[PDB]
Amino acid sequence: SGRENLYFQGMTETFAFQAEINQLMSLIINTFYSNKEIFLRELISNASDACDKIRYQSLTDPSVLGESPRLCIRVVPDKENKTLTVEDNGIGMTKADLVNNLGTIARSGTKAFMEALEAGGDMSMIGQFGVGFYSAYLVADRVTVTSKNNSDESYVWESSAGGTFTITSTPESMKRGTRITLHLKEDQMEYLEPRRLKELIKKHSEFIGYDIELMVEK
Ligand SMILES: Nc1ncnc2c1ncn2[C@@H]1O[C@H](COP(=O)(O)OP(=O)(O)O)[C@@H](O)[C@H]1O
Ligand SMILES: [Mg+2]
Repeated sequence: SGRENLYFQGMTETFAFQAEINQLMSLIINTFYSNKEIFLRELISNASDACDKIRYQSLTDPSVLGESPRLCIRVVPDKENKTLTVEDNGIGMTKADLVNNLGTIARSGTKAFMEALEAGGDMSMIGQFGVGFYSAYLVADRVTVTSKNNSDESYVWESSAGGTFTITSTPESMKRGTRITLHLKEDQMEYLEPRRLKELIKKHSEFIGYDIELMVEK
């Protein structure tokens, strides 16, 4: 009468965020900040880290790469849907990884980061406080993370920073890796511009050891 029923189509589970993470998300989504572009660097850094994980695993067991051995990153603007997406074919996240690493496990630097912000600290230091992912809310009102790890099924994590996130699964599903889609806020449409993205990618990617392909629309 669940996943095994002939008529089953999918399931969505709702989770609350760890208290400080919720506080941080409310702070980020509502704050005024004049250098919001740093969100892109955080997305690319996470893609790179995920590619490193599978790359090193592949040195002992090449079979982990399956049919996608060429590790790379894609940046996908979508003017029609008002979304910016960052895709990788890195290690991917299991259902547990999504629930644990994206909202429920406490990050020791969460409190210190919010305290730093009030004291005149730099929002660009977000990554150094171990909460880089949440910078997406500087430019987006909704974030959708689709991920597939070799040891699990594909799942979709989603949140509009309202105190909860969802985890969605379907019987059929996404190759290994992660796709992070940001639904941009009304005044953040510049991150859909090819020129703005090309320069921003070049700005914080001389150190990234993977090809970063900017997908052109129209
Ligand atoms: N593209 C991705 N692929 C795999 N795991 C990811 C990805 N993006 C984020 N994560 C996970 O979310 C966690 C939190 O990301 P972040 O807030 O940037 O912290 P950090 O990179 O310092 O660990 C990461 O540690 C990782 O487990
Ligand atoms: Mg990171």
